[PDB]
Amino acid sequence: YEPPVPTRVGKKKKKTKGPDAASKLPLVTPHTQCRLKLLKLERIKDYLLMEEEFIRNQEQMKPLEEKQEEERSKVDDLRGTPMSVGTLEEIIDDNHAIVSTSVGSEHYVSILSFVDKDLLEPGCSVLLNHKVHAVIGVLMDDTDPLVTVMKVEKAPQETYADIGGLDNQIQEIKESVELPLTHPEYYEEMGIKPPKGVILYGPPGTGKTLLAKAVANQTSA
Amino acid sequence: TTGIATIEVFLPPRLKKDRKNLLETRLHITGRELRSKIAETFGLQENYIKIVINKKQLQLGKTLEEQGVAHNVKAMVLELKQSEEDARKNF
Amino acid sequence: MTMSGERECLKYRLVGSQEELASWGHEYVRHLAGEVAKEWQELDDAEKVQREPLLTLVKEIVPYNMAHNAEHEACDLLMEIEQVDMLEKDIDENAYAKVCLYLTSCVNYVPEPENSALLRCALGVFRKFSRFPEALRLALMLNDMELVEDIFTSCKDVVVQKQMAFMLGRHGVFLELSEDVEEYEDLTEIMSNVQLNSNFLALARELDIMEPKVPDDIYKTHLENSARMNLASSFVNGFVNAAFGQDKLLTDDGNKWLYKNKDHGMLSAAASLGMILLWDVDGGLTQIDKYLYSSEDYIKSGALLACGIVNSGVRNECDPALALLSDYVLHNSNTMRLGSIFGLGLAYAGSNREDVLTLLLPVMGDSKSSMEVAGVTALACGMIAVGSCNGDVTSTILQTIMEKSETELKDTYARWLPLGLGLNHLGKGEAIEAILAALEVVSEPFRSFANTLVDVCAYAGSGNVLKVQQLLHICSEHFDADMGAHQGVAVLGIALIAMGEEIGAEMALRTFGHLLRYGEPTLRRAVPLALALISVSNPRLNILDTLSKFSHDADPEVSYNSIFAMGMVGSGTNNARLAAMLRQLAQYHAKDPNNLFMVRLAQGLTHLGKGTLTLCPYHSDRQLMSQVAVAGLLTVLVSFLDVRNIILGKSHYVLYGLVAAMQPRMLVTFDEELRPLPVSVRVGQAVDVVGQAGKPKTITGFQTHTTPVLLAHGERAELATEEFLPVTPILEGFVILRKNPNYDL
Amino acid sequence: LEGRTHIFKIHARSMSVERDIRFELLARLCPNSTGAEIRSVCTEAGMFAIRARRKIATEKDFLEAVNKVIKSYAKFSATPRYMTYN
Amino acid sequence: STYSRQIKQVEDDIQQLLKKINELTGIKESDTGLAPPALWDLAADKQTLQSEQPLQVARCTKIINADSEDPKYIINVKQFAKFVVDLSDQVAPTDIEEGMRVGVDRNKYQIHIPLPPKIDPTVTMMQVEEKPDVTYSDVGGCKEQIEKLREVVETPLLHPERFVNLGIEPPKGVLLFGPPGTGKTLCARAVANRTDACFIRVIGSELVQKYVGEGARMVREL
Ligand SMILES: Nc1ncnc2c1ncn2[C@@H]1O[C@H](COP(=O)(O)OP(=O)(O)OP(=O)(O)O)[C@@H](O)[C@H]1O
Ligand SMILES: Nc1ncnc2c1ncn2[C@@H]1O[C@H](COP(=O)(O)OP(=O)(O)OP(=O)(O)O)[C@@H](O)[C@H]1O
Ligand SMILES: [Mg+2]
Ligand SMILES: [Mg+2]
Repeated sequence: YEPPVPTRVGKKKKKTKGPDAASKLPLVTPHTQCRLKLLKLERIKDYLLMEEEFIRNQEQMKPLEEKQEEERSKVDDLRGTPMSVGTLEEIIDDNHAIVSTSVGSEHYVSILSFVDKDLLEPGCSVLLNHKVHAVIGVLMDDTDPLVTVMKVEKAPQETYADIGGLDNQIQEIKESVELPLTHPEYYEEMGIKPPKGVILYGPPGTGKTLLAKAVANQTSA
Repeated sequence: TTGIATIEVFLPPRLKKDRKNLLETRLHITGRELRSKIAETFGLQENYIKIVINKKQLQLGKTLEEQGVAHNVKAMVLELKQSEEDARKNF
Repeated sequence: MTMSGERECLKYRLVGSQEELASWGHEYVRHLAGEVAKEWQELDDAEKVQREPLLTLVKEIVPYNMAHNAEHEACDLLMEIEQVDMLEKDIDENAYAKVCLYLTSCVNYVPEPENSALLRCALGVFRKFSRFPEALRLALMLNDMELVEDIFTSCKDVVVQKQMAFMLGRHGVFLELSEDVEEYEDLTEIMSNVQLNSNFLALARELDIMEPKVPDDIYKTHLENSARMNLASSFVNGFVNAAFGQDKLLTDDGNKWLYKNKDHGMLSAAASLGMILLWDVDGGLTQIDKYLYSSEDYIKSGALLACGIVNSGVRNECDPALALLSDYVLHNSNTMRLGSIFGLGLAYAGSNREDVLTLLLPVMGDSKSSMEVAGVTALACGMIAVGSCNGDVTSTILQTIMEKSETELKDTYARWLPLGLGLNHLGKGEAIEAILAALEVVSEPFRSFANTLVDVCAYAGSGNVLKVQQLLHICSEHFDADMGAHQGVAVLGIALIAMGEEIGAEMALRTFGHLLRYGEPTLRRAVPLALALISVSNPRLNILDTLSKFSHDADPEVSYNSIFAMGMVGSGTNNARLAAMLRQLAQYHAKDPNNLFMVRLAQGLTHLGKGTLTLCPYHSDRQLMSQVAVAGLLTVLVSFLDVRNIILGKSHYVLYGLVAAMQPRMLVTFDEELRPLPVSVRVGQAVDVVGQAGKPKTITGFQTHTTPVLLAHGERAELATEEFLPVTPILEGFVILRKNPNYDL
Repeated sequence: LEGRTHIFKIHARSMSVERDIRFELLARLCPNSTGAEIRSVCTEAGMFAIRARRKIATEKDFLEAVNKVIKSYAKFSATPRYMTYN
Repeated sequence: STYSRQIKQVEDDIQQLLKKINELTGIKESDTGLAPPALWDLAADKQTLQSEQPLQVARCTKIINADSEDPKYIINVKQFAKFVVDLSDQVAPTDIEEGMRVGVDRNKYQIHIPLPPKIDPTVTMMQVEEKPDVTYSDVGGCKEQIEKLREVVETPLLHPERFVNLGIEPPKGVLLFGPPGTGKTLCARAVANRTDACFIRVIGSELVQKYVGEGARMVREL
């Protein structure tokens, strides 16, 4: 016997998260409403017509078993119900992994084709079949209670206009947390990454937290 | 003119000479004499050179006119490693 | 202006006051200008007596638009009415760059005959404004040899002419100058790329990567937890050390290594020796001569093919390669020919030279010429006369095809005959119906294969959405192999046509996904090659992740083809991430000799030229297409439709067709005397700057380097300082820098 | 001094600096300074120019950067205490 | 602006097309971790769900009568139970050793496949999988330091042949020390970018753990 050799490089999930997926339409330039933008948009439209006609033809003569609604309906049959939530312990192979149920028992199961293999990392929550415990999905972890606490959901009502006398202090903080995001071109043309960190120090009540409240008010991050 | 042809030859970059160099010789001579004199005219060893004439390898036995040479023809010197008999005798 | 305004808004302005148009407002004329084009289409031939005031407005609308930087709107007015002829008279010094850049971006989406018309009109602006180097680029895109002559000789600045000769040499277009032209000698040397070897070696010494690399350093088996193996490492050794002249395995005493291979393994191994000596015609031929006298048949013809590699990409004033290969095209032994025609093709690919073709032509019709050499003959003569529509090569390719019997047309070496025909009409477009007429006589299913190959090659690099409409119609009907042989080229066709510009290209990836999903095995066996063609030497993550998923495919051919495409996509990019995948793929496919051979092949291509060589057919900011490169690209990829029998079989020498596409990713700044001149440059991802006025940055996420640097796919180059004025706006290949008089004022 | 000059060139490689930036002088103005400070000096030097709406950083900006980083921020410097530990 | 009306017509038709394309193509949703339908080999999955049976992870404890032809294996099935089982017919007797993890069935618990040793997922993530964007050319003033660092941690792996021939045992450890900002981690990041072997990054604060014996345990599994 020989150990199985994975074809995927590494054991971590793909770094990219929350992309446009199949809707990653190209950045047609320029945004101005002119002919070549119309010409560029037409080419995108044309290939879609080609794509639409081709896909329809294949599914038209595809077997009744092999249909978009049938295969998805089948997928539930392979998954079954209920879908046990486990924990990924190790990725032995491309289609094989060790998972542990909530009872602490580990099983060497097979990862089915329809599972998103790029979302699989050890410690992640996986969906397992109730009977055969095979990996049949990855549960998107809900926002942790610790995540909610740090995140400021609503921007504070304190703005820079509500800060008096800290003209230089306001200016310095903008170039490190506001200007790089609003106007990144200034830094790129200069060839310098923005100032990495910033610390606000002074006597109590001088406006250190207030400037951060102003920063949080006018930030897209 | 007068039985002498303008033969422009090419030299390899290892011998840092003027690559646009001119060799003048008769046409009644054969490739054996031609190969020897090119080595002398640009300071080369005759044993390790191949010559390209009229888009075809310089056959040593046959004389120049019956080879197919002409006026204002182009030539090249090909540096050789191991002699033609030595390479055959090598293995 | 407020309501629809059909034949009204223009009418009152036309009949009413005929004062200066801008006096009524910029928004009014913008509405007025649009309606000018609207009724122009409505107006018929009999309504020529209605356009008298119509021409007057455009003679004033255009100056108004360029006055307030609304220039892209102006070009739009003449485009719709098909009167872009009068734009050049009113072009000013402050806005010449914006109109040409806008119009040139439009030629990739407008169809014929407005392709050339917009190209010539953009060419006229450059010629009038004395911007010759960019005018030559437009002429090359038009493939107008007469214009290339006229553009070249019109310039009296020899410094510009010297830099111009580089672009012709980079494209592989040769120009026969007259001795009366000043500086005739250096001009022919520059375009012939005779100094390319020394210039390429100059960077290697500068970039301290001259040291040879053994395939073991690429395999890295010490980190891993046969005849085919030896043949694989022969390609890896050649690919990694390509065009370098030095190697620790063949430049040394290679007889032990050369004889380690067996059968046709020694054919490619001997030929791999010339790939280290690529572009080194003088010193490279000095090393092959030892193996030229070998008694074993494979070594000599393998060396005979190594002749064609050593002159590939270089034009010698008198050719050495023809001398070494003329007397072996009709040799009794088939192998000796096999190294002759294929070598002869690579040495003069993109030449259209009659002497070689006449010497190469009767080989195809030879009775003793097997189908293997007959297809090789088609590949070669197609490569010499690529994109030339030479009727002489065309006549025989048909003549050989229909003379052959129906049974031997089943052989996959007959697939190279339409490719030679297709290459001969590469990119011409509407010049194949007469040829397509002759192809109906040929029997099926080869006629289905033959017409698809030439039709695809006719529209290569055109982006014609109409042409790719029929190819998917071929892809729509799936056959329950023998009948669907032509299906593979149809998938490969989408890549060959959409490759012209970015927008058309990445639509193809979406379609390529469905073909890999809904397609039949033979249909999906060609999708990886289309990925390799669409993005050669451009290692994007979307394709590489796509190719990775089907690397371990159930269908063996898709498995081999995907692995080769992965290395082909990152050919010469030295991608650290991609090499890790191949190393992981080597472990997974270690027990599969067929799969592992592609894995080793991809590692060599990934480290082609030690990261200093590219196979991309597009240079000059990815706008100008090299006919030679696609010919080698098409030769390998079409041959990969039968990877089991051609690549994995006895004809793996066809991988040497990639030599015709091997060029350096170069940015070398030369002085006016052509000596190296290292200066600070900025290298970063290219940015589209159509539209937005003012001065937009053409590079993002850039870094500052000295000039002798390698530019992979998609990165532009701008001079960091203003001390030197480049001759060409395109900072690619060899560029001549002129000292700026304004600098140090 | 040779090392600090080298670090200055590494971090000021992609800067749009003037022609005559005396990096040897800048290395001499920060005798005992870490490479991180030199990076901040380069970053702050471009910050004085970006503040002034200038696309090219002059030598004066680097001079002001050294004063702001090496001198003004010397109160928070970790070097004086950590050379005793090393 | 004369094409503003025509832009939105083709933009809306395009947006309708992607929505239409996604209808037949599928790939809608992903919250249950579903791969795009182009990768669905449902024919193989149905066979996989039947032909390939699930295997419980167990640890071999003791081999009884290994010399004879009836070797009995005592296994520890995690939290389930302990069983005395025999090997399957498709696994060699020499491939299972005491103390190693094995895969056992749910019917007779016979060992079916040897398994990799259990490793903490936190320790697994401590290995570097994306190399940093720092090279040795980005470190200035550390010439002599860099050669000493490379010749211990980079050269022996790259060119091991020059050490075995002379009977050389290269040093297997380097300590980088200096004041903050001097380039200790920067040089280490350069090492990871250039190295081709496996690189594991450990932060000393990551080895501090709540329970007694964890930090030693994580070092052991590291
Ligand atoms: N310069 C200022 N201009 C306007 N309001 C100010 C200013 N400084 C302080 N304030 C007011 O003081 C309030 C409380 O001070 P703040 O929370 O900002 O203190 P701090 O400087 O962060 O100090 P610490 O956290 O040490 O107590 C703020 O909500 C703000 O309204
Ligand atoms: N020799 C150097 N050459 C170039 N840049 C340097 C050098 N030393 C430090 N830097 C810069 O300073 C930064 C300081 O981070 P670095 O990881 O090098 O610090 P360190 O020595 O590990 O410090 P600490 O002791 O706080 O962990 C680096 O990211 C780098 O940009
Ligand atoms: Mg506070
Ligand atoms: Mg550190």
